[PDB]
Amino acid sequence: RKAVIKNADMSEDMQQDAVDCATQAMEKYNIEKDIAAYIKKEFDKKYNPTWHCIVGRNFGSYVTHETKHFIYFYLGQVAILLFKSG
Amino acid sequence: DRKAVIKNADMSEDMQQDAVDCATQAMEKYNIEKDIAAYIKKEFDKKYNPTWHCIVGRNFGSYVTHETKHFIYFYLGQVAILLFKSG
Amino acid sequence: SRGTQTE
Amino acid sequence: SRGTQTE
Repeated sequence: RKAVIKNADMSEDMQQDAVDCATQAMEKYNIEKDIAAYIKKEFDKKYNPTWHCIVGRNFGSYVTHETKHFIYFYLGQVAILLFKSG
Repeated sequence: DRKAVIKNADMSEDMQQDAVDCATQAMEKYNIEKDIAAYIKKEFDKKYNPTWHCIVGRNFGSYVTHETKHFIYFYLGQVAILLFKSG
Repeated sequence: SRGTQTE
Repeated sequence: SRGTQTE
């Protein structure tokens, strides 16, 4: 649903790919873990390991990311955190 | 309500206990999930070397890659805590 | 690699 | 290092 990017340290093209990938994930799956897994696996394949993904309606995070590899965004009321470390 | 329930772990028993104790202190001090997470992450970086990552919440799924023996996922009361090392 | 899901 | 919080 409606994509709203909240934080990003990431190239414009990679941001758009994150959104596109999450949108495809949400089309395919209902379960948050499975949405997260799709996005993580696609990002590892396209942009090299190691990515981590959190998908949910209620959470806080504190993480450390590699430069230019962090995004936090909503699709509707579901928040998606996607970042590289490792 | 801060009763601890370990859901999944790849971690030594003593480090699991430390994670629970750390989260318990965090929740005594901080009201907001992000700040709870930050306390726990920072304490684990200090004690067990970087780089840790922490998620605290009531509704989320994850898919992550961790270093061997440095993953825990647990509840304190009704709040889920994911804590892991990568990097 | 592994995943979690809240109840 | 940085944090996020759902609203």
